[PDB]
Amino acid sequence: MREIVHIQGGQCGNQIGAKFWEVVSDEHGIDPTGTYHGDSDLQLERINVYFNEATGGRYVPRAILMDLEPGTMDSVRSGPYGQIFRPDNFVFGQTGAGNNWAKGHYTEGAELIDSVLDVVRKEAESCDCLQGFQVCHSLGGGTGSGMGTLLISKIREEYPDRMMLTFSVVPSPKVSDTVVEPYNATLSVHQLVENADECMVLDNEALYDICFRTLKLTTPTFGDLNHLISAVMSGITCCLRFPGQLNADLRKLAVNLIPFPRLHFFMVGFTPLTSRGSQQYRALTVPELTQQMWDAKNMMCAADPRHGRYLTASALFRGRMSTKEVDEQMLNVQNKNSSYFVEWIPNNVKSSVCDIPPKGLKMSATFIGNSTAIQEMFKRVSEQFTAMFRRKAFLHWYTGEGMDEMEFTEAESNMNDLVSEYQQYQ
Amino acid sequence: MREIVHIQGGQCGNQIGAKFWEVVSDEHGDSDLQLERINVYFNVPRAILMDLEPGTMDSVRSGPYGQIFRPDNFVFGQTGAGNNWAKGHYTEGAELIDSVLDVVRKEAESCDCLQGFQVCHSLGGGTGSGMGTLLISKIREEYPDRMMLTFSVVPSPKVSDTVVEPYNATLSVHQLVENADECMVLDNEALYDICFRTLKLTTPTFGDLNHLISAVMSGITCCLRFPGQLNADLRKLAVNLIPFPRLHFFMVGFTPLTSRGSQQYRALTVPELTQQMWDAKNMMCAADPRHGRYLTASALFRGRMSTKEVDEQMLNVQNKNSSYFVEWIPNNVKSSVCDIPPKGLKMSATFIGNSTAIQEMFKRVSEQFTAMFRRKAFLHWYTGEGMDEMEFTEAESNMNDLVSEYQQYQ
Amino acid sequence: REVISIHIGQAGIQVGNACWELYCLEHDAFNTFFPRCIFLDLEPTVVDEVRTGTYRQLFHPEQLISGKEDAANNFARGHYTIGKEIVDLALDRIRKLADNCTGLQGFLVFNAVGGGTGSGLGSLLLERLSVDYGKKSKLGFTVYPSPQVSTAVVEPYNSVLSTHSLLEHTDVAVMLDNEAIYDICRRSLDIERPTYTNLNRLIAQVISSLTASLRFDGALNVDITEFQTNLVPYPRIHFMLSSYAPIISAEKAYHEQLSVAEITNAAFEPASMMVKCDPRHGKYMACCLMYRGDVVPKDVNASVATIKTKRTIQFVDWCPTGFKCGINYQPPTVVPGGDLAKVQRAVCMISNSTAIGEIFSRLDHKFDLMYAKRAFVHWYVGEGMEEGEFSEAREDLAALEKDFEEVGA
Amino acid sequence: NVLNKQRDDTTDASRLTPGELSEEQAYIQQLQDEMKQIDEELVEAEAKNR
Amino acid sequence: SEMGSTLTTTRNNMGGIFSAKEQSTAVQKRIKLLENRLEKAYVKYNQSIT
Ligand SMILES: Nc1nc2c(ncn2[C@@H]2O[C@H](COP(=O)(O)OP(=O)(O)OP(=O)(O)O)[C@@H](O)[C@H]2O)c(=O)[nH]1
Ligand SMILES: Nc1nc2c(ncn2[C@@H]2O[C@H](COP(=O)(O)OP(=O)(O)O)[C@@H](O)[C@H]2O)c(=O)[nH]1
Ligand SMILES: Nc1nc2c(ncn2[C@@H]2O[C@H](COP(=O)(O)OP(=O)(O)O)[C@@H](O)[C@H]2O)c(=O)[nH]1
Ligand SMILES: [Mg+2]
Repeated sequence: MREIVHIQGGQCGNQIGAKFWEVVSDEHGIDPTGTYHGDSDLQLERINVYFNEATGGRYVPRAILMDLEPGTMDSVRSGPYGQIFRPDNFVFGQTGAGNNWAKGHYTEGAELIDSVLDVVRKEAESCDCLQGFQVCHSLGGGTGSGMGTLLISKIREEYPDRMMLTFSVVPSPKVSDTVVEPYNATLSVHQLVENADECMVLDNEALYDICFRTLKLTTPTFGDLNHLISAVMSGITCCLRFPGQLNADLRKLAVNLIPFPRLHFFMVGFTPLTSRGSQQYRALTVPELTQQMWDAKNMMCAADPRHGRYLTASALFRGRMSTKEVDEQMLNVQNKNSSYFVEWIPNNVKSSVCDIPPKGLKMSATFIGNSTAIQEMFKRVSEQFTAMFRRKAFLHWYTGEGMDEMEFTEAESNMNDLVSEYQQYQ
Repeated sequence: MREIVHIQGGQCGNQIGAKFWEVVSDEHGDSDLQLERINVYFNVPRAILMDLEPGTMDSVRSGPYGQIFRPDNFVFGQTGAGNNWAKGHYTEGAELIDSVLDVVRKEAESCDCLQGFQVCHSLGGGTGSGMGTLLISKIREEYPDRMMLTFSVVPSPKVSDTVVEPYNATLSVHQLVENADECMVLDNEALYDICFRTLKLTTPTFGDLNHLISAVMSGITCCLRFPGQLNADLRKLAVNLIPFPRLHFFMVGFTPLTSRGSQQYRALTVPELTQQMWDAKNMMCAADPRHGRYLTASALFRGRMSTKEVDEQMLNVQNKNSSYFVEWIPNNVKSSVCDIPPKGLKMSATFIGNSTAIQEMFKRVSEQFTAMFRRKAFLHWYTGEGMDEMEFTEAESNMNDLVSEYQQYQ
Repeated sequence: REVISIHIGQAGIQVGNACWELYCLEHDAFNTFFPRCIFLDLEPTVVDEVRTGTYRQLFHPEQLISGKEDAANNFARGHYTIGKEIVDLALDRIRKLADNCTGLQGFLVFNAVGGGTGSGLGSLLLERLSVDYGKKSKLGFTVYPSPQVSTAVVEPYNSVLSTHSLLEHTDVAVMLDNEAIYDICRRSLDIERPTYTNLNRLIAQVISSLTASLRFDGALNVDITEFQTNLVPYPRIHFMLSSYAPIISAEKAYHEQLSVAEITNAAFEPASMMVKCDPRHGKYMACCLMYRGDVVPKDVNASVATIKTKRTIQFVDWCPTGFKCGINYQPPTVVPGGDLAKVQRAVCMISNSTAIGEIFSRLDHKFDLMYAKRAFVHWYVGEGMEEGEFSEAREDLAALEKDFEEVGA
Repeated sequence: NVLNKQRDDTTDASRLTPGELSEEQAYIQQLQDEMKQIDEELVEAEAKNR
Repeated sequence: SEMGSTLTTTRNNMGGIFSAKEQSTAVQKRIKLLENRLEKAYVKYNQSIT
């Protein structure tokens, strides 16, 4: 029916998506060789959203891997569920950006994104009625930020009346891998404010604290973080793949959650998330799900909403549940903590239910809250960017490649008006 | 009943035809449908090998499927041409073509109702191009009312084997524009590019290229050999693609073509065949069709397919690319369906497009021809054999007025 | 199909003594050689070394022709006085060698133009072969004297007087110097002290690589009639630079990664030409590339593309398709005691350009200086010549210089 | 001898220097013009559809 | 000495050995990109027409 193509950029995007296709294929019962082995008819009836039957029970994922280094692509086909992707979908450069956003947006982008667009165009016309596009990338890298950024801009010029998601991890001062993170973040977000339909703000700090306290893991490699992110992404699209009492497509959530067109950066959470010592001691009820859902520490972004107010919030529930519990729980969590919600919008929480849980659990949830606390992140990177730019450090790879001085001044100005308009609407 | 006799000239023609008789023999073999339509290519194959260097004939008997030709059909000289069109057309032809005409007449009258003759040769070599050219002329004045096919490879500046390629190509096309009913233009540049991009081979020897050309030749004559929901013989396609009697140089493409790594990851449907069929990167000629317009187009399909899908898909490809087709002809596309696929597939397709971008190659060769002929390089090896100066001027004139009528109709 | 080989002089039959050793060591494919040869010389010393050598029984006794006394570095003596009694016996044998044959591709002649026998009776043999057969090809692989390395004194007189007939008698003429080959053995083969034997061994490699197309079946075969068209754009311009790759030792060969792309390059640098001349001064008229062994047509095709797109070397404005390729399957053989290692694939390039126009101009001054004072002329005139043919051979090379300059423009 | 060696290298260096490709730059210029023509052609057609 | 100086300045003027091929191959690839882009723009216009 409605179809979503998948686009993974850079190293972070590629590895996030690899675990994503593994988890999804397990939900629909496709083995790593790409054949159907499920039992229920509910699994076979909605695999056209993410796959195409090739020949004789061969279901291939509708995904496009794109980056600038061969190591990532080889690491995809090596691991399991690596043999399911069509090899033509490996659009692929060779030289590399080197964490230089200009090289990802002006130097190397000019020779790859045309090739990327051919594969993307083929995957859009391969399906009938597009629901939207799904892009997983970072904001601190070069080949994920710049390459994915220019791709997003060109795509919105081609298919403008279609939805678009960008799952993006953002950098933070405590988890600081690259040195030019602020230059990449502020310019990348400057493009996201005018191109993306809605963006989902992620960051690595929150992922580390989820695996520290909630999951109580000892050695949380990147496989577990990608495992966490994949559960959230599968949750946002369960409504398209399984029937339920209250369905909510991507368009339904965006039109309902975004009160003003430029304010489309979200904070995400997921429930339930429990450690192996406490997976036995818990119950599975809607209120138990709700408090662990709205918890401050359980946000999958390191921006505490309790420093500000909620504008809108959304809940996507999965499993056999009673809709009265759904509605009364949203009403109670809004009445006790009444100051944390915006005032000139009553009933700031939209909720929906789907009748198919993730495999291995009786009942789960997914939270999408559009709060006003996100301006902290924009200031936290803006001051670092201004601190660097007022002495032109690290600028010659930017100005020597094609940027001028006015682009950084444009970035600050757009940065400053967005944090100012967040401040007004709060 | 309806009959096609085969002629193979030169080293290029002989090795292509050897692969061609491998795939046809394998095609005619369980099913009784295979036995009813073997008179078209068999009586031993209805073929005549023809060359001047015994290495090619020995190479034919050495390989498998080399012991099935009748040794009397190995009509064959001994001295050799040497990439000299004048030698291939005036000296060595004068004593071997009489012999080939004996054997060709015996192979033609052996059957009841000829459909046509089928010649496979080159346009750069001497004994392939020139002798096969003279052969075509002798055949045209004896049998005028029969069909004629010539699969001819044309040289490119990017695949430049010999030094006198333009001197041979220009003269060869000077005879093709009057003698052959229609021709399917091929080249090695597009073939090598196809095996790189679509087939993704690392070591594309001539066996692969000759296998690709063979698949096309098998595809064009499937309608005679097998029953279909919509039959189109050779004469039917000719009248549907040729608007004017001299505009009979075609470009060819074959589908489906996928690398062995992606053979099981892909789907096989009529929309999927049409996307690869109309792909400009899938023509087997180095003439980008988007540099001009299409006069007409034809698609021959094999396999159990729904005819409605065929007609609606062709209408779509004509509506979407509406600038690339000629205006005074609506519905530029001829289609046909046969129910028997080639061995190893379920559903295949063959594209023949008569476009006006082919004038690029003819103009592309003339500048090399004019470059050499301006200051008379390499000319004595042709002149001292019997040719005169007015032959090159005549050949150049026909090249120029040919690209003009494409330019005119474009 | 067979082709017979004639060898003249001290240099000719020593080259043949190595060439035939390679042919027997290499071998129905033999039919083109098995020998169909003739050695002939005026001094009996080198021919009768073969008569008692290891290949006593291999050669039929009559084949080895030998005169009574030498021409002694005297073109006139070896062309007018002593040639007149031996040349008739030689060519009246070669005829019955051709009557033994049925599909004669041609003859191939080996001679050095510096001497009297290689030069004098070389031209004399050529003149009666041209009037007797005319149409059949005669490939002449000659050895011209080097500019600075030299063994004789009167060799300018011989080289000019020999060339005047090498123009209009031979069909395809390959130059080979000694300094260039000495440089090859010094540079690539790292042999610091080479002798004539090593030179003759790698000369045989070139000959074998251009006849292997007749002997063995390849992907793209090429006969002797093919070189006749594809490399000589004018009836009097047939003088070919030669090259070979990879000329490499036994240890270096394993270390390096021989392939098709780099050997197509290596066959084009002036550090690997068989004639001491710099083709950077000239413009290539045509090139011919014989590939032996493990060759697919793609990489040879890709290699000629890179050469055309380079700008370190240029072509004439006339030829966009300035190449002739050729591929054969059997790899080159090795000789025990030889210095060339076994290779999967090798390339012998034969080109034509205007760099050759420099060697004739260089030759002119040395001949001109000696002739002006009439040095050594009394030897040749008393032999039977006059001042007429000295001056007229001089003006023939003057015409050839203007010819190359005109065609090169 | 060394002067001749140096002179050849200069002539080689002068040959290698990149030279403007007239037959190709004009193609690029002509391609952009047709591109811009089609953009304006496209906007009128979109107006017609509304 | 003067010829050596001219050699060094000409050597600096060529902008490197590999410079000519890169500029040549870049403009050729640019030709291909405009051709590809022109096709997609034509398709949109003709689709609009129908
Ligand atoms: N490559 C090569 N060149 C040789 C060899 N022997 C002699 N030459 C060349 O031959 C030239 C002189 O001619 P020779 O062959 O030695 O003697 P000739 O040609 O028989 O003439 P006569 O001395 O009169 O008998 C010299 O310039 C040498 O360069 C050889 O073994 N190999
Ligand atoms: N969740 C997750 N994040 C990653 C992984 N690898 C790298 N990152 C993040 O990516 C950022 C650096 O971006 P990088 O991988 O260089 O992006 P790219 O070069 O554009 O592909 C760091 O802040 C990391 O937190 C991974 O396997 N999982
Ligand atoms: N596709 C294909 N082309 C070939 C083959 N053999 C030769 N050619 C082409 O034929 C041309 C040379 O033809 P040539 O051998 O001179 O023909 P002939 O001398 O008249 O027999 C070259 O451009 C080759 O690309 C082959 O087996 N397959
Ligand atoms: Mg001697």
